[PDB]
Amino acid sequence: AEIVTALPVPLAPAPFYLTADMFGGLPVQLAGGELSKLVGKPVAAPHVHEVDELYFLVSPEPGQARIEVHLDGVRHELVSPAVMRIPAGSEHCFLTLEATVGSYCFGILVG
Amino acid sequence: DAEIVTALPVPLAVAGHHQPAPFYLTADMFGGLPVQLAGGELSKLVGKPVAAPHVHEVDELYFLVSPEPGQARIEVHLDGVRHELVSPAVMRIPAGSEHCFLTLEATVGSYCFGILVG
Ligand SMILES: O=Cc1c[nH]c2ccccc12
Ligand SMILES: [Fe+3]
Ligand SMILES: [Fe+3]
Repeated sequence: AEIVTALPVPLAPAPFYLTADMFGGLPVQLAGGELSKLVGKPVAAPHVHEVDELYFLVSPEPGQARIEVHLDGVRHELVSPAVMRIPAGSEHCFLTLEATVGSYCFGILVG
Repeated sequence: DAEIVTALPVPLAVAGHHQPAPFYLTADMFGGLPVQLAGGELSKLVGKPVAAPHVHEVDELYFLVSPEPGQARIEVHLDGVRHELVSPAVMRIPAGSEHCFLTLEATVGSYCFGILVG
């Protein structure tokens, strides 16, 4: 049985739960984390990937988490649940506006 | 102005499952994805299986996560053998294996996601 438990893995420094090398190779990588601890961050740093990224925002009940996604100088405000595609090349980040305990935003890099 | 999906989850039927499963990524989104991702919050699933044992022709990952390590536990049946997963954990289920899971323990904000890998 193939079980990975040494998780998340820091990668440059974001917490990964799926990496492209696991289990013989994956077509996605998946990072992210619990949002309630991030409601407090006042700033986020724009960045760009060479593959598409999907943001996946979820909370125990719909509507309990809220982020702003800054994409190429446009501010978007999303409420859980929500998925948003960030095209490769695009400058982006998000800030957490609101979150109950056990709200998550995951970033999924699509190979 | 990129693509946002908020009509979620998407209920799809999956073999052996009592009710439609809640999908957040499906294969046709955004021009086509190499994965599908379903699942959700476990705190009201404790003791209650979502499915009879089932088999897919694709690999499935279970991804189990909770606000703190150790707050969620599931039991995966994989071809008659029982495995306990403790958050955080990723388990690969090879295509053709008969399987399902039972939630053993979960706080509010514990999740299990099933990831079907093309
Ligand atoms: O992967 C299947 C799954 C995980 N959580 C739920 C919740 C409800 C139906 C199906 C499922
Ligand atoms: Fe990103
Ligand atoms: Fe399955």
